[PDB]
Amino acid sequence: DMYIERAGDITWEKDAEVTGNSPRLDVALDESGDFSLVE
Amino acid sequence: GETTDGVYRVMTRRLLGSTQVGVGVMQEGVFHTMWHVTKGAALRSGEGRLDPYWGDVKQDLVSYCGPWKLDAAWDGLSEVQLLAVPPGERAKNIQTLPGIFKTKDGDIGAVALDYPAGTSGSPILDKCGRVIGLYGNGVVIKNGSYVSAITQGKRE
Ligand SMILES: O=C(c1csc([C@H]2CCCNC2)n1)N1CC[C@H](c2cccnc2)C1
Repeated sequence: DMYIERAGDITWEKDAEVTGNSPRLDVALDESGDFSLVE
Repeated sequence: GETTDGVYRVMTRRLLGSTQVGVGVMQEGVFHTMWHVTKGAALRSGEGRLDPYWGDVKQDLVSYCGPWKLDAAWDGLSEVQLLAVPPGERAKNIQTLPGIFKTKDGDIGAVALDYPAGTSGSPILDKCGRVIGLYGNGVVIKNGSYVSAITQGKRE
């Protein structure tokens, strides 16, 4: 069996670590929920 | 049992000791997580039982105790926060500007943040702390980095 355990509140926190680029990718979504890259 | 609002870790004892398989969001008495984490299986909360209510493999989403409740969405302009709950590590807010997943059925926001498989289910939040989607279903791009969609369900 699987079980759940609390990890924290859902709150916006100012002065957080800002990282990660913003790409525009042409993708596809299959019947099985898998995301594919279209080229 | 424990139904207090917030972010939760999804664990198991089927393998070596305790192992984090994913993350979920409790909201309005409904546990929202990604399908690939639980595969539809029931959960235990303290001495309680979380039995599935709605789930969909194409969307990769599953809600326990009730219907999907999270209904906010990225405005296509603002920066957002992945409240990422990593395995073995404490919850951590990471701010970023999401990109786009151009599909034949519409655009979807996407966070370019690489985290271990057990982080799947972690919420993406807007400036008001409103849940705009879950992290954990995406793709691997040309340079090898991982780009996950902002997966959001439908409120009924
Ligand atoms: O998006 C992920 C994922 C999240 S973090 C993660 C790993 C991958 C290696 C580096 N980053 C950590 N993998 N899935 C794709 C395969 C899998 C699935 C299968 C069927 C349907 N939906 C999803 C989960």
